[PDB]
Amino acid sequence: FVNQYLCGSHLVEALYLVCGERGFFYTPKT
Amino acid sequence: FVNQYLCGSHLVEALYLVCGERGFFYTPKT
Amino acid sequence: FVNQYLCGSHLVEALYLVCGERGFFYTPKT
Amino acid sequence: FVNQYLCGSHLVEALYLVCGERGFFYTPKT
Amino acid sequence: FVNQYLCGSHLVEALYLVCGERGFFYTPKT
Amino acid sequence: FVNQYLCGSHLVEALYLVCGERGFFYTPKT
Amino acid sequence: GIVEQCCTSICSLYQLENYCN
Amino acid sequence: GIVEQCCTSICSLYQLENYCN
Amino acid sequence: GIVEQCCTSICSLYQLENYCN
Amino acid sequence: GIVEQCCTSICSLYQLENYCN
Amino acid sequence: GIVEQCCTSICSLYQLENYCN
Amino acid sequence: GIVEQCCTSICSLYQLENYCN
Ligand SMILES: [Cl-]
Ligand SMILES: [Cl-]
Ligand SMILES: [Zn+2]
Ligand SMILES: [Zn+2]
Repeated sequence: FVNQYLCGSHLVEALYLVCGERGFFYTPKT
Repeated sequence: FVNQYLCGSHLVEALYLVCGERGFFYTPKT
Repeated sequence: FVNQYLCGSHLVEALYLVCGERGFFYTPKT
Repeated sequence: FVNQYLCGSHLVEALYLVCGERGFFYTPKT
Repeated sequence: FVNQYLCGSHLVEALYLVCGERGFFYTPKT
Repeated sequence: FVNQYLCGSHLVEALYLVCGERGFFYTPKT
Repeated sequence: GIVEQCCTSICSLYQLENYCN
Repeated sequence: GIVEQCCTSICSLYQLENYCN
Repeated sequence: GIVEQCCTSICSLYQLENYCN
Repeated sequence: GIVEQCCTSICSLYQLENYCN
Repeated sequence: GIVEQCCTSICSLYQLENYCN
Repeated sequence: GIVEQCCTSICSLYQLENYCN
C-alpha cells in the first residue's frame, strides 16, 4: 500500500512547476 | 536562472523524503 | 552538452503537466 | 487512483532517454 | 508488473540520496 | 559537487531503465 | 488534504494553484 | 496507444522506440 | 527550438503551452 | 529483497541505509 | 536561502531536515 | 568512472550498459 507515498512525490514536483518563485507548502495531513 | 531552478526541483524531492509526515514549506528566496 | 540535455529532461515533464490530454511533439532540432 | 497518469510521466522520461536527438510524440487519447 | 517497476525507480532515487558517497547496489532479483 | 551531483541523479535513473533485471552498482568513487 | 484530493483523482493546474503561497 | 501497451506490462527499450519521431 | 528558448531563461507554463498539440 | 520489503510498505531512511555498500 | 545553502554545495540529509516543518 | 565519463559528455544507452551487472 505504497501508492499514496509514490503519488506525493509527483505532487511536490507538479507543485514546484506551478507555483514557482511563489514557493508552496506541502502538508501531508496535519 | 535555469541552473538554480533545476537544482530547486531536486531540492523539493529530497525534502519530501527527509521530512515525511511533517511536510515542509518551500521558500526559494528566504 | 550535458546541461542542455539535463534541462530537456525537466522540460518534457513540464510539457506533460501543461499539455495534459492534448499531448505534444518533442523535437530538439526543429 | 491516478495510476495511468503517473505511469505516463514515467513513459515521457523513458522516451526522452531512448529517442535522443530525434524527439518523440506523446498523445494519450482514448 | 508495472506497479513494482515504477516503485523501483523511486527506490533508486531514494538510495542515491541516502547512501551519498558510499554508493549502493541495486539487485532487484532477490 | 552540485552540477555533478545533480547529473548523478539522472545517471541512476538511466541505469535502472537500461539495465532492467540485471541491476547495477553505483559507486561514484571506489 | 492534498493527497486525498489529488491522488484519488487528477487535480488540474487551478486546484494545484491552491497550494502555492 | 502507448498508455495501453506499457502501463500494465512493462515495455522494453525497443518497444518504446516505436514512439520516437 | 524550445531548448534555445527555455534552457537559457525560465519559461513559464503559458509559454510552454504553445508547444502542446 | 528491497522491492518485496520497501514496495509493500514504506521503508524509512534507516531501513534504506542497509542497502548502501 | 535553501537555494543559497544547497545549490552552491551539497547539503546532507541532516541539514536538509532543518527545513522540515 | 561513470561520473566523469557520463557527466562530462553524454553517454548513449549502449555506453551506459557497460555499468549494468
Ligand atoms: Cl538537473
Ligand atoms: Cl509512480
Ligand atoms: Zn535534474
Ligand atoms: Zn512515480
